[PDB]
Amino acid sequence: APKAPADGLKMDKTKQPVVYNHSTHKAVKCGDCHHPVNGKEDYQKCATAGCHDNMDKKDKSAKGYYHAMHDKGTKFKSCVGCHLETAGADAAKKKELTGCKGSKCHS
Ligand code: HEM
Ligand code: HEM
Ligand code: HEM
Ligand code: HEM
Repeated sequence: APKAPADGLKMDKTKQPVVYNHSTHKAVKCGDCHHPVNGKEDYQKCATAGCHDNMDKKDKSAKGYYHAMHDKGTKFKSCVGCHLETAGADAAKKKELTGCKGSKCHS
């Protein structure tokens, strides 16, 4: 089976890079993120060609990289989508986990 990589992974396809730590996400199944494609959980980098390789941040297709990290109502919960549920009504946690600046994702 695939193993989780080290913490401190930098996602840097964009000018707003974000650090991702697997160890704070163990309660999420691997395949909620590394989701099935053609019936098999896909562990490739998310922006692999043919995957979320569209770097236009307004795109909402299955190729839109920004969309896959930020939007709600997606087939798999996005970073922000899941964090909004986690924070609930707690405004401090909303800032920490979902804020567009000054959050744990974006400075
Ligand atoms: C569950 C224990 C789990 C595994 C296994 C796993 C593996 C994994 C690998 C091998 C990579 C590196 C991919 C590469 O070749 O560079 C990787 C990277 C990311 N992961 Fe992961 N991962 C597991 C769990 C989770 C969970 C639960 C999430 C979502 C909350 C998640 C997300 C990511 C992200 C984002 C990356 C970086 C990918 C990129 O920038 O393209 N993983 N993981
Ligand atoms: C990398 C860890 C990674 C993330 C993160 C990710 C997210 C993601 C979301 C949030 C969706 C739903 C979007 C919606 O509008 O419903 C989604 C959908 C698909 N993805 Fe993805 N995805 C990651 C990785 C990969 C990889 C490595 C590929 C290409 C092999 C890929 C492709 C797709 C496709 C196709 C979809 C649509 C799937 C379907 O509708 O069943 N993703 N992804
Ligand atoms: C998507 C790639 C994604 C990112 C980026 C992300 C980041 C992130 C940070 C920076 C934290 C704070 C802890 C740390 O520094 O590692 C954090 C915490 C939680 N997350 Fe997350 N997260 C991403 C994706 C997801 C997804 C898809 C879910 C749920 C399905 C999820 C959940 C959580 C939870 C729960 C935490 C802990 C909350 C707390 O208050 O610290 N994340 N994430
Ligand atoms: C708040 C809703 C919010 C906004 C707005 C926002 C913006 C943003 C931009 C402009 C980028 C770069 C897009 C581009 O292609 O130029 C970007 C990138 C990432 N973000 Fe973000 N972001 C907002 C909030 C959050 C939060 C709270 C997280 C983490 C849960 C998060 C995550 C990400 C990720 C991952 C990326 C991609 C990093 C990379 O590969 O460079 N965003 N965001």
